[PDB]
Amino acid sequence: SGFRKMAFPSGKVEGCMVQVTCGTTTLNGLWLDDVVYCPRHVICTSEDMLNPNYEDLLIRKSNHNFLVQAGNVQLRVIGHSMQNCVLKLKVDTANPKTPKYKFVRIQPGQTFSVLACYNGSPSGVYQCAMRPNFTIKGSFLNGSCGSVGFNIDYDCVSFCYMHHMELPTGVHAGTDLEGNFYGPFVDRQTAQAAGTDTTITVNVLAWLYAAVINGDRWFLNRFTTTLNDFNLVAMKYNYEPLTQDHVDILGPLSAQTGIAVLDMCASLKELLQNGMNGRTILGSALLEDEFTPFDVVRQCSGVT
Amino acid sequence: SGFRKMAFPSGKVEGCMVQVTCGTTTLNGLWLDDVVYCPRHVICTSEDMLNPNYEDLLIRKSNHNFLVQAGNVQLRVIGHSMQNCVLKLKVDTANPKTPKYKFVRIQPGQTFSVLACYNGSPSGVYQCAMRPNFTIKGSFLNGSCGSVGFNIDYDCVSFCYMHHMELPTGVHAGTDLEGNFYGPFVDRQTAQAAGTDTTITVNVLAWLYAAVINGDRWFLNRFTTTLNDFNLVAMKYNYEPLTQDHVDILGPLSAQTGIAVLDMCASLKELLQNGMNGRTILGSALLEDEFTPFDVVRQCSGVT
Ligand SMILES: COc1ccc(N(Cc2cccc(Cl)c2)C(=O)Cn2nnc3ccccc32)cc1
Ligand SMILES: COc1ccc(N(Cc2cccc(Cl)c2)C(=O)Cn2nnc3ccccc32)cc1
Repeated sequence: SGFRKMAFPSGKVEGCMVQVTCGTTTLNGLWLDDVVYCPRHVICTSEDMLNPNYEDLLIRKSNHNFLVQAGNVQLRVIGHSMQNCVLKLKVDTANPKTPKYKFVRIQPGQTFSVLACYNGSPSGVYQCAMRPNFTIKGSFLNGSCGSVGFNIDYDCVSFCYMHHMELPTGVHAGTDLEGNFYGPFVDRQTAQAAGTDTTITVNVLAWLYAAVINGDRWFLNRFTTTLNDFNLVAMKYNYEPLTQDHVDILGPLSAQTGIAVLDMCASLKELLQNGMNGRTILGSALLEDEFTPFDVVRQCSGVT
Repeated sequence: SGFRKMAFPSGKVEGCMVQVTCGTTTLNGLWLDDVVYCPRHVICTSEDMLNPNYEDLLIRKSNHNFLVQAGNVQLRVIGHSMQNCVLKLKVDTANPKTPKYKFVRIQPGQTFSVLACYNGSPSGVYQCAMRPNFTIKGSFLNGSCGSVGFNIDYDCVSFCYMHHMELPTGVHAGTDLEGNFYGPFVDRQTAQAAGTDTTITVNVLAWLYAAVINGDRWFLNRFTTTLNDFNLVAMKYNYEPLTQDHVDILGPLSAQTGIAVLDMCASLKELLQNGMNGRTILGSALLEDEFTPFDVVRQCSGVT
């Protein structure tokens, strides 16, 4: 028993982190096979970030200008290309520690682990979610760019995120491993405001199911609701609308606990309207939305 | 910016996890050099746990009864010994992935990362604290025993915890790597109740300093207090007494922010007395105590 904000074991990704330096800018790169992926803003100075012309800046760079260091050994760059907002640096040596991997573009509400890195060296690992406004609430300092987000399915790492920037509001933005930003963000230091950070309803419900499984049941009530009635309350509280797809996804947790999805919705509706009254659920005084229904089943079943 | 409950990168510890089976009991072991460390209750059945005589149960076991599997390859056991509540299984092969390591016995209030494992395979990593009542609030299912807690200082892993059991109350108990339990717990399925789970005051103050560094400053007030006055409030709220040693430990955070330790204590005193009023600090609606002052400096400085 017990329910924690758990990250995936990071070893497979640690074996892929490298340092990439271009001129006076140093950030992290991801070395998979004979390619090193990193943010294209490695070619920029802090001044260039105000209005960068990446194509023009990149013309002035040659393979020997991209310094890639894996541990304490230098990798030889034999090609470079820009794909969307990432650079792919072809090196002459395949990473011997390349795990089985996929590049996946995640949907908002999905969770992943981030291995925060500086100078190609891992500092820590934490679990987070892609917000509905396409930002992430991470922990990134200057130099963390190129740190990646991933999920693991047994021995296959699905990379979903590469860190690019911090918005003036303190939230984070980045790309998938094809270099396409999540949401409307651009790699330019300009006025970019995030939209409404709504709560991921299906995740809150999954976490309420984890609470029941792990003993916290005080919030269960004698009520039920409908999807339309629940959604009227969800709209009022800036919660994402719950769909029949979400209800279906919560089926296995509903079956395990014997609590119908709409009954759990009615419990959530009362928590929104009445608050917690100074009580906690799974050690939290707010409704947690960074656990997907798949995370709840995975953690509650012990998938390795 | 941003502040997350970050765990240490787990790769160095992943390279040490093995499966240990004795009879019909399977749990995890830690393979360092030519020794595999695991809970001595690997020799027990569920029935034996009610009243085990470990010395007598161990007499009936020989080296060939301890099956140790590292990945998909079997390790040869050439010796076994019981040290306190752990078994040390000497194997004929040194772990080639043995990191630089130390065994450390931590004090209550100190934090560490846990690599939850099942069948010698890592499932996840999370950060937690040794509670003042010597329990941990982890996420452990049956089969997780022998999963370890650790801290990393650059390339040296300091192992501090090995998981042994779940108390009837849902909290966790275990030993250091010398096999001595933290607190008064014993490896017997009996009435063992945890004492008061007080809040780690020095950690809450460190986390308030992290909040100021990372932008959340609403809770800062125009007051100050003394250690004795603060402690009268801390006692009332089941917070650990703050000592001059704690004030000294918070010195660097006080210097960085320009907020005197006793002024931050007065802010904490008002938060205890008035509550949060529906507001949050670093995304939390309660005062977080699982970050030490060293964790705050480490995360806010980007130590790798
Ligand atoms: C090459 O020199 C720089 C210099 C600065 C950046 N910027 C600014 C920027 C850049 C494009 C967009 C926005 Cl909204 C903002 C970053 O956000 C990079 N970054 N990422 N996580 C951080 C955490 C703390 C501080 C800086 C952090 C990027 C490149
Ligand atoms: C060899 O067979 C068993 C069988 C059971 C246990 N017990 C019971 C016990 C044992 C000594 C003390 C207490 Cl208070 C309680 C455990 O607590 C082991 N364990 N650890 N984390 C768990 C999470 C969920 C379920 C079980 C979990 C140990 C050995």
